[PDB]
Amino acid sequence: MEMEKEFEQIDKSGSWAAIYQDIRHEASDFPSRVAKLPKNKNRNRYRDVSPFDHSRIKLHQEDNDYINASLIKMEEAQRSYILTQGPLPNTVGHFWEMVWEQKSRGVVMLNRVMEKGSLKCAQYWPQKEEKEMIFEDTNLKLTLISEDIKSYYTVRQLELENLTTQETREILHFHYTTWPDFGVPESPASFLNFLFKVRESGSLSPEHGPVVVHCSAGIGRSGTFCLADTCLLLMDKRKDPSSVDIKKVLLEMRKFRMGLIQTADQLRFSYLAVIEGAKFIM
Repeated sequence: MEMEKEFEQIDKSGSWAAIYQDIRHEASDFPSRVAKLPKNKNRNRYRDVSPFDHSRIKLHQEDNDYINASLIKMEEAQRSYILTQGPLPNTVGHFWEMVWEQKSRGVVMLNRVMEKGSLKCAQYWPQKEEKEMIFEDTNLKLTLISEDIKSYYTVRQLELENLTTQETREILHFHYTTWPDFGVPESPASFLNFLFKVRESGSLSPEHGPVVVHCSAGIGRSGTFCLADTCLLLMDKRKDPSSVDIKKVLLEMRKFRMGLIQTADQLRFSYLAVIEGAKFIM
């Protein structure tokens, strides 16, 4: 079926929970053996969210190459993304090592450091120009260059320096600050505006390494972001935009990381975002 009318048909019939459970039933299951080794227990935020072995990002280190991060490679859309958990106190150095080694330009953050009274990820970037961060385990330096605070999101320019080689690079930090503590946004308008700002920067483009995107577990809000981007790109590329089947795209993405889209509300919101975004394109 088309998307907008399949949408109303699920609303009127109130079957979002049944649709979403079908997806969960059909989703791929692959091994995640490296993630479950005992030496990696303090590298995982949640015991039920692990990267598949076939698609995990490997650190270029011979001691322990493990990080909780996955490469989602979308062949027809010609887009790649790295989805990862919010960094932990003992993995902030691994996180920036990954950014460096994969040649990423941008980092997309869809959570706040504290939500619901608890810490959802480490304070992994510097908050003042004159107070830079050094990560001694991976030999990197990180400096805040500038910050632009808007009503729904903040953009930061950062400098990352490989202290071994003295090479430097500019990284863009796109921080969506207004997702609600419970549920999903009422309108997709500010989320879509945010996505367009990430696109306009060049961070999603083939001349760079894949964008790194995260929330707390790296599957829910993060899944919404890449599912919406990929679906809109396919609607531009294809002769028949109504042929784009969001459930099929989501199942393709779940071949690369488990659990993408965590609730039926997030699924409905993803439909809404793609339906509204397609118009604005023309």
